[PDB]
Amino acid sequence: IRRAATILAEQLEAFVDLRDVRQPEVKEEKPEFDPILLRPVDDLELTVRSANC
DNA sequence: AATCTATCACCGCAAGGGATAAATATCTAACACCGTGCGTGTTGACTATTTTACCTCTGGCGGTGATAATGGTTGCATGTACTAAGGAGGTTGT
Repeated sequence: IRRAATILAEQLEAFVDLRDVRQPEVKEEKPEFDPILLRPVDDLELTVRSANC
């Protein structure tokens, strides 16, 4: 039975021990000079399976 | 807006669960080779791409028939409830 009653048993920690959970936003909107960043992987001199994935 | 005692309880702080990431081992996939066969190339003969010419399709549309035929079709607007208007004409009045 326990998993079949868990959305009623594990609904109790819900009211105490009161630390919680969440995710962010992290990027910027792109792009300008100097062209040190304005380059594809072509500029790196690296292998082919890397260049596929 | 500071103070705290005295709530109902979170912290006070022991235990232990899952997790994930390391190492291993398996999987697959990316590739480089090879071989196939197709769409790599010019040339050449074919036959029917197009044009024009000719001989002779399809379909443009104009034209109108005569033994005689010589009183026709057409069905349901609507049945109710109102009442405002015009139409009638005789006459007893203006």
